[PDB]
Amino acid sequence: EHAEINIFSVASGHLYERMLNIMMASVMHHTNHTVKFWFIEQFLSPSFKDFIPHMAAEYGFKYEMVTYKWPHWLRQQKEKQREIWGYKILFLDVLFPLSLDKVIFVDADQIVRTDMYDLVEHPLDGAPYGFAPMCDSRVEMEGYRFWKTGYWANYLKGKPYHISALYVVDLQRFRELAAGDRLRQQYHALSADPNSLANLDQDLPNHMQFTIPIATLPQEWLWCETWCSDETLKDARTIDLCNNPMTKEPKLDRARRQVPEWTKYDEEIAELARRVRE
Ligand SMILES: *[C@@H]1O[C@H](CO)[C@@H](O[C@@H]2O[C@H](CO)[C@@H](O)[C@H](O)[C@H]2NC(C)=O)[C@H](O)[C@H]1NC(C)=O
Ligand SMILES: [Ca+2]
Repeated sequence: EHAEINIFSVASGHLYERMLNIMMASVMHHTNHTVKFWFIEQFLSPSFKDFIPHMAAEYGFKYEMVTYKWPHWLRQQKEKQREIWGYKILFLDVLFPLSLDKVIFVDADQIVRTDMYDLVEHPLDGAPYGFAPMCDSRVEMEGYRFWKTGYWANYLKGKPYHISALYVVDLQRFRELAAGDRLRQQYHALSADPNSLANLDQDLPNHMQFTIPIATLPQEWLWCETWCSDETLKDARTIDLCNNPMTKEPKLDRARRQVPEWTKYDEEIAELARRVRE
């Protein structure tokens, strides 16, 4: 459709819905371009869906709910987490109208600190999608970078192992290449082995990057404390909260501690909620 910036996300649970409102507020506080948010409807709570028109009127954004049913032929995922990961990567060509030329996935737990139109304008050199690589800058976490040894090191041949927390999809090129049909057919064949695609949303594009190119985004597009150094935080365009296998610190504790403006957005959205309620 007509918005300059089009973002979709997936959220399941009260905690992720609370963070999704914060992510949306952070996008609008950093851009003057028109924005439309797209929601994978079936995982959201009724209260979240009822509150979105109030967020839209307060922050000045458009929105649309997409309800796409998992195709009968396509191998299902019994685990809700894996089903949600399937919705991130398997249906990019069918979730959005043919008129939409580009969409960006932003994780529900992200904090945006840049004008997202800079990602819309980032050149992809013919790639149907662009992902940031996993950071190598936090050196003390090298033992946990599973992609630097074993299966992935041999498979990648020096190519980056990309994180799936943020990605830009040129829907025109994605369509042109039949990337959706190709990703669903590879997923269907690979998923017959239950050990394959452990990190479904991330492993599938990384696996297919020799035939479905990935434009490797600048590292500054995605900063996560687990893999990225403190020194590179000042250059981060977006901040992602991702699992830390070494510390196992809780999600809300990480959010409040890392990002000074997280509490500001959280309190601002709670103030908007009290204003609408009364
Ligand atoms: C959105 O538009 C406003 C208003 O034009 C911009 O405000 C300017 O902000 C800079 C600092 O960032 C100030 O030095 C200017 O004096 C402001 N101008 C006015 C007229 O208020 C704002 O920067 C814009 N934001 C984005 C992300 O484009
Ligand atoms: Ca995340």
